Amino acid sequence: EVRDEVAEKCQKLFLDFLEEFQSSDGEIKYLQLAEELIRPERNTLVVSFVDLEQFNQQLSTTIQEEFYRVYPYLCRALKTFVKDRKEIPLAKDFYVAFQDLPTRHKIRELTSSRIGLLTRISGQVVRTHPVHPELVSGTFLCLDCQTVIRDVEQQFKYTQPNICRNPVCANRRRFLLDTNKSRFVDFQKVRIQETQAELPRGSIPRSLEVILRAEAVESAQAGDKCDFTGTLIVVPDVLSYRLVFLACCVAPTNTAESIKNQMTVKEWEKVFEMSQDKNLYHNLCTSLFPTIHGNDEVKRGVLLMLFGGVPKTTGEGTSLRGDINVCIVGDPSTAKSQFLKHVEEFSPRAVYTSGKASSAAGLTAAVVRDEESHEFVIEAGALMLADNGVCCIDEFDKMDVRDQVAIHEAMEQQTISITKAGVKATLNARTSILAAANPISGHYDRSKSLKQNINLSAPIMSRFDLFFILVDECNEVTDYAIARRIVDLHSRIEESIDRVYSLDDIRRYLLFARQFKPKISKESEDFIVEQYKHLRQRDGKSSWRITVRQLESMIRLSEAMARMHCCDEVQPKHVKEAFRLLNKSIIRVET
Amino acid sequence: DLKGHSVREWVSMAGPRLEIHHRFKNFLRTHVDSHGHNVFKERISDMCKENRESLVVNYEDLAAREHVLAYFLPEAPAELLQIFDEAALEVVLAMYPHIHVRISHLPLVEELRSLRQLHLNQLIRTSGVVTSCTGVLPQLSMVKYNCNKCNFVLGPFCQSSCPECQSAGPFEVNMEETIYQNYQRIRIQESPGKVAAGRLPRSKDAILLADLVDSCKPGDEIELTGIYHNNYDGSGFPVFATVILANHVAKKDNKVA
Amino acid sequence: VIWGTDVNVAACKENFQRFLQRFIDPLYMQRLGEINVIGEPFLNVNCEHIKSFDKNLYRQLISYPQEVIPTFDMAVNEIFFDRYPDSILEHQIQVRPFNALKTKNMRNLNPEDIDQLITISGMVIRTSQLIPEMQEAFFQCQVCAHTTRVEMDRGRIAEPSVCGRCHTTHSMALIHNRSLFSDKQMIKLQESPEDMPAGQTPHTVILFAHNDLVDKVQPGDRVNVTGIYRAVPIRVNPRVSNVKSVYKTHIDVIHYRKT
Ligand SMILES: Nc1ncnc2c1ncn2[C@@H]1O[C@H](COP(=O)(O)OP(=O)(O)OP(=O)(O)O)[C@@H](O)[C@H]1O
Ligand SMILES: [Mg+2]
Ligand SMILES: [Zn+2]
Ligand SMILES: [Zn+2]
Ligand SMILES: [Zn+2]
Repeated sequence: EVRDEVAEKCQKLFLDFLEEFQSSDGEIKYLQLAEELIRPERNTLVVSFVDLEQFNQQLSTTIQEEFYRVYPYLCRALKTFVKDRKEIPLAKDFYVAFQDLPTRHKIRELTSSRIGLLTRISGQVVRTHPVHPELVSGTFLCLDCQTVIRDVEQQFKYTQPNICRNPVCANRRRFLLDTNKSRFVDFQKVRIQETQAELPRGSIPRSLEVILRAEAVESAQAGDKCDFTGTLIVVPDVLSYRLVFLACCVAPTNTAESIKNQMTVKEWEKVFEMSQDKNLYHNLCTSLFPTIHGNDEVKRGVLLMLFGGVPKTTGEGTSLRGDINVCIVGDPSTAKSQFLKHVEEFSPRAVYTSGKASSAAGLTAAVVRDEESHEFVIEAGALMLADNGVCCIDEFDKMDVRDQVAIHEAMEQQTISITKAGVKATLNARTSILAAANPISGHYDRSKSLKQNINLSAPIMSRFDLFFILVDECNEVTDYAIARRIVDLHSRIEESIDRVYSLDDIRRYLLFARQFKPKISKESEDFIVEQYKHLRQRDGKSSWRITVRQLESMIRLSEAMARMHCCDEVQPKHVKEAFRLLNKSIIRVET
Repeated sequence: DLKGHSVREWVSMAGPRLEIHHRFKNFLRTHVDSHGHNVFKERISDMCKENRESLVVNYEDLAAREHVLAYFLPEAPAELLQIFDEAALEVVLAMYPHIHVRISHLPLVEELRSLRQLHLNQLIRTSGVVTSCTGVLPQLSMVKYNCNKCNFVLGPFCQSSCPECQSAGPFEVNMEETIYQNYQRIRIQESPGKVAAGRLPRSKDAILLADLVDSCKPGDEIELTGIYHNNYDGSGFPVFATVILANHVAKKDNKVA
Repeated sequence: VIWGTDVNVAACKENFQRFLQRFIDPLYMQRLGEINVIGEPFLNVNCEHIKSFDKNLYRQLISYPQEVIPTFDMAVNEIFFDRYPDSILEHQIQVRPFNALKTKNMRNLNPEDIDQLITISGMVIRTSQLIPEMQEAFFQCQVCAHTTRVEMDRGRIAEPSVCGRCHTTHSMALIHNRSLFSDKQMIKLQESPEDMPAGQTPHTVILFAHNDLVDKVQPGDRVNVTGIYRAVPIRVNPRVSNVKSVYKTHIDVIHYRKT
């Protein structure tokens, strides 16, 4: 029988914000959001933090400070706001989902001081637990006096009633639970970690467990990067405590016009120059690969892989790949790891790893019992971490059979559906893959077919867009030049590189170029058709034959080379160069 | 009578409870139907032919004649169901010296995606496809242990170092409960073709008892009515899993009708 | 002076504040300006500078680190309120002295150094998640919802066992989120191995970074840590108030010197 006047005041002003504040048009937007919220499977009401700050800056600041304290009142005010407005079902739970908070903290910044107060954060999911109903308002009854101890809220643990509702009786130990009357809500535990950008080099990220409820339960998935609004809270555990961030709302982690406007004038001028820059193709490869001699076709193909073609979803709902898959087979040494390392070093979203990696994830999503809870959890592997990114996998020859089939499923589908021990889930992974392998017996037998040269299954061969063969040539000139490049790098400790375009400028151009979706000119369409006629007419003998899969790579490559110049339509120049790369990539059996 | 403040609270009142029980007891003989056959009396004889202790009741008959009882039935699933079970047992013992009642012909059929917390702890009907089954498990029992030398009770321990003081004594059972004293668990998913595009098919678990022991086979399509309600599960404190206490199960012949 | 110490609050403050301004390799005023620019509210100080400047103050510092450090902060903040007298800081400056008495024979450590600052070279082995430790526990009566607080109840928490409004039986239960917490990171660190003459049994110690200086050392890092040696009793049982005659010991870190 005690009322928090701050909470009463916050509830009233928040209810006033619901029922008076309005859009630029002058209509109560939140009435419309509530109007849409009346549907089934709709209980979380979105709210803009900046809007209620404008309505009452004190209300927003007080809510920010005492978010956990005031949040039940917000739901109650939402219930009053929504119940009378329409024929909402009399009692279904309702929640308030916040957003528009500028105070985005790193995981390093979380402290006991930040308990209860609202905050926004961003990180990468690691493992996702199954959904589980959790009691919120426990309904109990002492066995002796049989008075219903109603609505004992449990602080995230089996908190029985302290004492009987009957003052006369003090059984204190035999409160039986009412299953139906106790209020429940579904919670899902998820692990997140610091994103690589915020993460200092060589520093272990601050792993964090979070709780997901209402529409947030399935909002994010395993291995994805997302931004979360909510607050940190202690949780007692076996006076011990541990921290968990309850996120009311979950959002993903971050158009050409918006980028170009947001892009500064100097960045715009440079990118504008870069788009105008002819021969950016070779110039970018040289800048991207300073400590490399020769093998520029590999540098060419990787750059196209960095850009990638436009994905397409058919009217039947069938997704068509936008990115691509490229593999390298090379003799011992020969810079394949160096190629992958440079790609990983330059590119965010580019993750390095090895096929020898003995992790239980196996580079991909995995279902594993919790080390403590013993429940199975969908733990994301590095491939899922590279969603909409790149994976620089090493030892691709030396993969495992389990990873091999799962990877084959992934590249075939662009997604992985994982099911075991009753638990089931699916995850999107549109990730360019850079396979690094060595020939069987170490050295590449050009006289033998590629199937003989590598252990990879034919489906792996089919689903890879390109294959580059590196061989230790006895030609001293290349050997001398490589030594010259290496020794100059070592002697000229820095400054040996020749970056005609800075890596940030390179990355900025790729980002802006990625905003474009080049289309196929009917000229280019017949040109592409004409190219495949030559390839079909060529008919290898090639180490591998020529199916429609080759054409699919060709069009995706042409889209990437259309993306190279940021042109909204494809031209024959892109097609012929794409044909040049792939046709040169076809290594004939040298027997 | 009716029109209380909450249906669950109103049926909990003894006055309306026995009123409804007598009214249903009246309904257990007066419902001769348009055929005029004393339909309940037929089923009592049929059940007592083999002592099947499981009656099939149409929600239409309750809604048409009693109306108020049927309307409170989804709002008061357990209470009215036991009112039906106790009433039927009295008629069986009177005519043929426990009897269970199964409600059928529920007007609204739902999908696994469709059901939500709004329907929690309520009887509802749906059609799905059985994905797997198990045996008729013996019993689920929850045990709570009064601490040895402290005023504490350890939490439920499902069966089929006190956190306050860390007393190493064996502890004494403060309270114990048994639920599902003989029970088979199955799983049912959304039927093929009813999938919501690329979404994985939903899945739910149905717990069946002697009312519906082994009423199906895995991989079959069935129309099931049961209490979508929360309950414990076999696993600090044991987790609360939402299940469907199967009240009435109906098959889908040929899988396409 | 405060009892049991040769410590005067004002005189030690002026001596410390004199050391801040007057010094020869004045750097403390320069990094103060850097702190005024950056806003990092800490002032890491080589204690040997204080030894060279004032051996007695250094001796006074070692004898009474806990007693003397708040005066040192008070001296520094007033200096910050003198130079750049107006500014904005989420909290005023602090001081984390270090490199005072290299008693790096960790395997040779006596109870005479209890509650006296010491610096030691070693390699951190294990760590843990930050422990949110209560400092004020919010409470509220179960019956009538009468809120209340209990603030820093000597480590343990004193159960009210009676309400304040209705004054019923034991009904004031703690409220976790409404309570006040502070961060506390536990770290276990091994003696530096090359510094051990015999090394027949390498020595190991515990550390506690309180409310700050948390996660600044990853496991396996060889660092020089400087902090207050501490010893505390251990209850024979949590239920009973009896305690052991022996005393498990730990360090409350004041400064980390990466190495
Ligand atoms: N064609 C080349 N041009 C320039 N440098 C080269 C070339 N081939 C190899 N190198 C140099 O070889 C050095 C050693 O090669 P590296 O360790 O990267 O091989 P790798 O591709 O990982 O080999 P493998 O996987 O077959 O064991 C690299 O630093 C790279 O500078
Ligand atoms: Mg290598
Ligand atoms: Zn009682
Ligand atoms: Zn105990
Ligand atoms: Zn009270």
